[PDB]
Amino acid sequence: MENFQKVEKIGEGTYGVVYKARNKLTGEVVALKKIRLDTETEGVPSTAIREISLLKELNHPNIVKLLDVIHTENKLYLVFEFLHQDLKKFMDASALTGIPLPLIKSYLFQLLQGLAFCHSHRVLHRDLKPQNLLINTEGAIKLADFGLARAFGVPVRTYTHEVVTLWYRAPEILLGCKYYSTAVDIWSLGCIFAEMVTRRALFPGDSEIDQLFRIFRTLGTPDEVVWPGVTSMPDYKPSFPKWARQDFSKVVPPLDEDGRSLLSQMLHYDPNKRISAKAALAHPFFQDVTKPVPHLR
Amino acid sequence: IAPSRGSPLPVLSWANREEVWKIMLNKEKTYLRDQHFLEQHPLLQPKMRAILLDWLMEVCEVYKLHRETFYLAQDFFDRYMATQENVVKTLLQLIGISSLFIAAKLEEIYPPKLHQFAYVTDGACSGDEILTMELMIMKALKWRLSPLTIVSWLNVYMQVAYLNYPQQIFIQIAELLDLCVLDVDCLEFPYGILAASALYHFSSSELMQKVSGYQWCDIENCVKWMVPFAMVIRETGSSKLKHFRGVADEDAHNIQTHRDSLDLLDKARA
Ligand SMILES: C[C@@H](OCC1CCCCC1)[C@H](NC(=O)[C@@H]1CN(C(=O)c2cncs2)CC12CN(C(=O)[C@H]1CC1(C)C)C2)C(=O)N1CCOCC1
Repeated sequence: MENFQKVEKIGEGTYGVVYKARNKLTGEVVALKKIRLDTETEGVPSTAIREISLLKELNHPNIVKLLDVIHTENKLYLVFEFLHQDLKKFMDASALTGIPLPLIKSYLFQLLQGLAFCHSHRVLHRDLKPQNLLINTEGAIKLADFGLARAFGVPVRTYTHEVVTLWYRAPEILLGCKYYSTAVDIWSLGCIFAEMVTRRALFPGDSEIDQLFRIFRTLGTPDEVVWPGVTSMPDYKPSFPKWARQDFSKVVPPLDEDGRSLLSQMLHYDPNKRISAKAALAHPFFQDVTKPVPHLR
Repeated sequence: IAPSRGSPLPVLSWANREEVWKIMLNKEKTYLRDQHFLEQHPLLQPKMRAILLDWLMEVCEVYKLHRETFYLAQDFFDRYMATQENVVKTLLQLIGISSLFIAAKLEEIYPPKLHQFAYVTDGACSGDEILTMELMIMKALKWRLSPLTIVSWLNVYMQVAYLNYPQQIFIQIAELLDLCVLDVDCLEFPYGILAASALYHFSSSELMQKVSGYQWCDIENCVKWMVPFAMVIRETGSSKLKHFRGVADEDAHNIQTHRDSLDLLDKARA
């Protein structure tokens, strides 16, 4: 770690501080995560081990790269590639002018490519929020912060005492589903797609029930017809107020019919019918950015 | 590296079956095995590994750890030793327990605490030593801690069958794999082949090929090697699916169990 010069503190988590650092001889910039092993009762934190291993397996242009892992004395350094801004700061900086629709489309397409790759590796991210999406100055966006990611070779269960996002939490989780699915990541991306378009969080709840009602007021109170089984879920109440699904022309005015089509499929109540990441890439909203390949068989 | 292997995965809504299968196949190309690694440690003998692995299995049951945690520890141990030289018997317990510690931290939601890992060593390993060894193992493995274990392959195969009492069949095949893994010669065979051969011994070539994609020719040699082991298991009757307090019935098949398999291993090798 002697060839790195710390330049600025850019973050802090339960397990360490994150610094922007420069390689003195090459001039390259990296993001350093410093874990002080002296204060760790259980050795390398389980979340750090899992993230290091996952990132070594997940190499993709839309997934933040882990460049190295350096064990100095008493300290474990995670060396990540550096990106100048997260999507939250970019959207806030663009609240007045708005983000050009072609950049919105390109960002969402890239997010879906990185997500499809994660899902192909049988890994749920579970924490896709604008703060965990990083952008560079070349028009690229990548998925980051895999601390909450879990592999689903076997069902991933929901735990009452786990801290996960609320504004980007899927309704099946809020209604007490026993397991997570790839759909929760698609839901998060749908909220983010709408936030990029309107520059306001789509569902900014302040409690679990507030978050749920906010979703209901926008997409309508679900019933057995739109989501088979809702009435049987643990936290479902027949007492839930009946709200009508709002028209997407008012929810996301700047979006065209193709964009509104994709968002509705990414926000489908039924986790079983919510669009997959690979399917979203095939949606007509992205016909100008991609063209299929000839299929064999 | 099996040109005759087909893809048994059903159509998946969440991803492209071809890419999912390809990633699974590529794991066997990143995570190597060396059935002769003990030749790098002349003072070690194969029985020592069997004893160590059987003990870790019993540790896993006591704390009700998952089968995947045990197989992650077995793969970590075998891969780590392949990178080392001249290790002696008195260090195996620490290497093994630290391998389980890493595994439990990766796989369990609420892993046992470090002091519990030291506790089961009964004064032989301290917590500071486990902390030291875990870092040694992880760095020597270049932090590649995500293999497709033998038992994870069983879950893939049994999931292909279900999506086309499954829990009791799983633990019975798992019991046979638990016995085979104690013999270092099982590493001659890809983890996927071992799982398919154990499943074949409790089923048919037709089901094996349908759920694993392997043709008979790819598993025949493993099948022949596994013969003595399948036979000592069949002769005693297979175990029964057990219940675990605090573990949902739907996940009970994934909890590691332990029986006196060292006497079975002797009969099989005889
Ligand atoms: C099918 C069941 O296994 C039946 C058991 C197996 C063992 C013996 C008895 C019967 C079930 N598992 C899944 O569905 C896993 C978990 N998945 C998720 O979580 C998802 C999240 N997002 C989207 S799918 C998808 C899944 C990973 N996968 C594949 O890769 C596909 C390509 C394969 C065929 C191999 C399928 C399971 O384990 N259950 C035990 C507890 O409750 C009952 C069910």
